Amino acid sequence: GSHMLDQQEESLYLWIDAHQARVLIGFEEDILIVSEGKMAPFTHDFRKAQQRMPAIPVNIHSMNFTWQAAGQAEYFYEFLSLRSLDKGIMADPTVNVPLLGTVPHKASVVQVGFPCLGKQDGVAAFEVDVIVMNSEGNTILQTPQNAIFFKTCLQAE
Repeated sequence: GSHMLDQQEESLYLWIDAHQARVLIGFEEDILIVSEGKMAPFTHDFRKAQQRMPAIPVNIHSMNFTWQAAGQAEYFYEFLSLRSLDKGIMADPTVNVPLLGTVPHKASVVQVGFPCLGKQDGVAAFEVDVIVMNSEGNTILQTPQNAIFFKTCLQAE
């Protein structure tokens, strides 16, 4: 509470970390989603056929995502959407964290697990959308609705 606009630490960062992409094709590819809350138009590429984001093979059980705040700025998050969309190639996506929480200044990994029901062979889809608020509950950052992935399963029972 202050002079004209001060200079303090940055806003929320969220990227899909490259370590996971190695497990996808032995090649390493990061994808920056949210940089200082100033989110890139990443959602076009995310839902478009990208080299690495949509199509996931049966072999990948889980993906990783990585996020953080800057120094004193812990953002609060809550998962609006995280669910499958298929019928035959049906699965249920899961997260390595609670459905709500905070984004910490500490670069922290969030695994996303994809147990498939192993019934029909093909490619199922799943939706994700997450909102972000300050600790009082005031919404401030919101994922745009299009973040959909595609997980290739085969029959196994």
